[PDB]
Order: sequence, then structure tokens, then C-alpha cells
Amino acid sequence: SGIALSRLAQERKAWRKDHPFGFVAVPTKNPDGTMNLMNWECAIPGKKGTPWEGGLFKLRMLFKDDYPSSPPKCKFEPPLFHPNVYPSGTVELSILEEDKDWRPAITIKQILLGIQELLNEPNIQDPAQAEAYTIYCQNRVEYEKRVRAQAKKFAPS
Repeated sequence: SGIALSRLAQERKAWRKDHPFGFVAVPTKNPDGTMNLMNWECAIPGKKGTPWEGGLFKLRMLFKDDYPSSPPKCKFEPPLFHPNVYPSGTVELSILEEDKDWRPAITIKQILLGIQELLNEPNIQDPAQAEAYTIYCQNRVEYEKRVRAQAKKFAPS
């Protein structure tokens, strides 16, 4: 885990120095209050001018011991209504796949901005959940209606 922790400490430094407005990315605590750099609690704000606007969408970023060989698993908690989000909460995205567009050099900032962009522009060619995907494909106005409601439920206080 040395190589992974070295990189994850450099990502925490870069993120604290400068990150996009409204985004959260913080390592979790181990039982003994020590920092767990392999498991981050993140939040993505809905984009201004979209049906996601107003919402803050919490997500866990989970790193394997061979990071950055492998991308993190990115998991919305709770699971999101979105065509490219598995019922588990796992995000399906090409930059989050080792055998697709993942590159070791991709930053936490680039991952979170990538997921933000996915939220309002689903990929109709890599479905992840039957429920959201079918409504997206067959009934776009009802899809956008469910998204507006979701954005209201996850409005921050």
C-alpha cells in the first residue's frame, strides 16, 4: 500500500490547496481516529442550469492497494437514480475502468468533475440500471421529473 498512500497523500494536498466550489473529498477516520486514505467521503453538487441543480450527491471513493494502477470504485450513498449508476451505487464511467480510459495520472478532481458531467449527460450506450435507463430511453420528460425530485431530496441545509 506504500505506493498508493504516497499518491493519496499528494491528492489530499492538491485537493486542499484548490478544488471546485461546492465539491467535498475527505478521507474517512479509522476506528482509532487515524486517517484512512483508502476510503474517502465525497459530495458532488448538481450543475447550475440542469435538473440536478440544488442537489448535493454524496459518494464514497474506494481505492485498492495497487492504486494508481487501478481506478477507485466510486459509489453513490445512497444509490442514485441515473442510467449509468448500478443499483449498488457504483458509477459506470470509462475513466473509472482500468481496461477503458483509466490512466494512473487522473486526479480526484478529474474523477469528481467527470462524474458531475455524467450526471446531466447520461451515456445511452453503457446502461448500468434497468429502472433509470428504461425511463431515460422511453420517457425523457418523466426521467427529468424524477431527477428534479431527487435533486430536491438531496438539497443541502
